[PDB]
Amino acid sequence: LTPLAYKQFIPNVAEKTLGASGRYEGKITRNSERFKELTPNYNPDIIFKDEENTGADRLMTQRCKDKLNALAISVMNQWPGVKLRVTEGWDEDGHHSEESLHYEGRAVDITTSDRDRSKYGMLARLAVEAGFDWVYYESKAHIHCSVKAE
Ligand SMILES: [Ca+2]
Ligand SMILES: [Zn+2]
Repeated sequence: LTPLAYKQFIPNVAEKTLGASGRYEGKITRNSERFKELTPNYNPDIIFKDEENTGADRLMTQRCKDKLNALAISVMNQWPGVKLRVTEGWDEDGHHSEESLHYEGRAVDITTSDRDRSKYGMLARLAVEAGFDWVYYESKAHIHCSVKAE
């Protein structure tokens, strides 16, 4: 269980390559038809910042849900008392560089619920083993994980 290092990513290739999360498919919108592909995650074992208060955070694809929920489990087991925390989910706001998987509900930024920056390296390792298609120690303040489109 070798935690990831700052700026490290597993698998060791570019996020949108085929061996990872795959191709950008197109910004999903509130109104657009694809939007119905998103369902809200109401997992009580997961903490959603939701600074938008829109509930956008909870909105993700099914695969993204699946992996996030597995990760929720292994996080508690790993550090009892602590829970998984999502800081950023689906983006309506448009504050991600063009072609981010956030626009499609396929990517999340996470921390532990206590913001102990020391557990992040390990959090990323758990996200890899929860089955996230690309895991990346994007910042010292959060792990970025994303999933293939299905
Ligand atoms: Ca948020
Ligand atoms: Zn991200």
